[PDB]
Amino acid sequence: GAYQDRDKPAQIRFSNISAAKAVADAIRTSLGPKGMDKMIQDGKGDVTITNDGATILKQMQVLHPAARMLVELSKAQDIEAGDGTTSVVIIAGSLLDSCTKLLQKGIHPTIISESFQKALEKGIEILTDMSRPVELSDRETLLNSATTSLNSKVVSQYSSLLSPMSVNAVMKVIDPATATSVDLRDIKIVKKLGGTIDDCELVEGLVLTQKVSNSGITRVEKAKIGLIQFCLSAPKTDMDNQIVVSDYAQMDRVLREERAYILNLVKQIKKTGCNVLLIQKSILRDALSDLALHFLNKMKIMVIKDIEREDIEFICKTIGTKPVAHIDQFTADMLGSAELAEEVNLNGSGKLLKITGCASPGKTVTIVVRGSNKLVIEEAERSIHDALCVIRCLVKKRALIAGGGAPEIELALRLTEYSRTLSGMESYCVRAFADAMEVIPSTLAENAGLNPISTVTELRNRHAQGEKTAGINVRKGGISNILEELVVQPLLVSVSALTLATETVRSILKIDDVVNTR
Amino acid sequence: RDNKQAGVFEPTIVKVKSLKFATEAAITILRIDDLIKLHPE
Repeated sequence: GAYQDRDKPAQIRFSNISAAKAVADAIRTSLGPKGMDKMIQDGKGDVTITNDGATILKQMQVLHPAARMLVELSKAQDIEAGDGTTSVVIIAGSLLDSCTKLLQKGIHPTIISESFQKALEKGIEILTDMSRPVELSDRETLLNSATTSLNSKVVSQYSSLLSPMSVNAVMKVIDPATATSVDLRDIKIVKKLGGTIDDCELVEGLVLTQKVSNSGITRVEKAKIGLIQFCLSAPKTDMDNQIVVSDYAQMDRVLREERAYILNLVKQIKKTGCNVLLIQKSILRDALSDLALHFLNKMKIMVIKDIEREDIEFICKTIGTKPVAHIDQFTADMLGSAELAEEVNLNGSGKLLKITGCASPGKTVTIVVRGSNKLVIEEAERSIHDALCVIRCLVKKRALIAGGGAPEIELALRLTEYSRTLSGMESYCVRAFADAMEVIPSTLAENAGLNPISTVTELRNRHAQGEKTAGINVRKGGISNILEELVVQPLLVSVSALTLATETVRSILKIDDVVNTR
Repeated sequence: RDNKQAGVFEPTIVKVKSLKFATEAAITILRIDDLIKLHPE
């Protein structure tokens, strides 16, 4: 038979596998209802806590290339799902573990991938079979989906309060009809240090982190809002300009007239009847004048400078009020109106602007985060953000699956026989391929501290007639109907996870060498 | 004694927010299971 001369590739392969397995096993601890968040201190000196693996990995300063792709892999999963970033990598590494298994089993890697290509085709087929179609309007199942995602991170503390906040927010921003893929950036997150995670808030309106510029105007009722872009200061041209002084009456005439210019400026604004002012950054040139504020405050008008050009669409998306860049255009026709708006006072003096109630309901919405630990607030929103993501993922496909590993054991079981069906060495690959999925339930019982092998096999043994509804329970610490435990995840989640892993490891196999570069 | 009789009194919210705030932190710190350090660049 043919003789293999070189082993540099094979060993190089093994190196990657050992790395990957080490990586996944390191992450293995954090997953599921018994997931355990981790912490990193930056070399720059920053400190982070995290339960989501992706953020762990984006924190990971990995030296070895392979997992860097795995790190990259999750980001797509994060850019896809949000959790299972947890789950997906442990799937990825587990594949390579068995992929290692086949390596000293001498099978050429190429056939493995196609076998895996076949292996995935069965699974994606199977997963379609087992999923549960669900229309979007059923709030509770969304809620059921929600906490299922949520009881994976610390935010489980106020999960019961947090989950409704999430879903309601989605309902308010979505169209429950087109079943499209509505963006999340239309949802605003507010990291406000202090408070209680319980005191994290939803705002059906607008909130700006910035602070007022008026000393005296604090709360406004029936506010008529105005957002203005053109600066309110000494008129300065884009091109070079200068007033020349050579005569007597130039002084006051200049002096008086700037205020007059400013005066009419404000005069028109008041003439419009607006009462709350929004001012963007004009860092290229002059901003709002101090003098105008004197007038506007004399005109008793709410005012805010320094509005980010990036937020402006969101805000007019939020407030439904087109901005103004020229006086003539500034007209009450465009003047937005709000039922009430003002600056709240928290943090003792961490004061924040609130705008509740809008005659034009924008689809967008903002979200308030309160809580003691600064890091915990950031991790909370991560959990909140992914909570949104999975819902949007669920918005993508109106089909539902129980969480808690039951799909996986079904799959491997289903793979177990189909592997038996298929002849050739491919069967072993699929035999191994299914054995890869075996890890996740084992991980659960690990993080459940329960006898994994006894449980998961019994989980298989039950599941031989204990189909996807049933599985290992966390709360009771046994194996039960997970559907009856209301622990359910959208189909695509594992789909994306399963799919994404499959392509990558195929790419993993094709590797033969790494060459150090300049 | 009776600090009620002694007048030794404290504002409620002091303990109130306290027990909350400690709860959160204890919630935070307990969940950790692993630290990873980075030497500076």
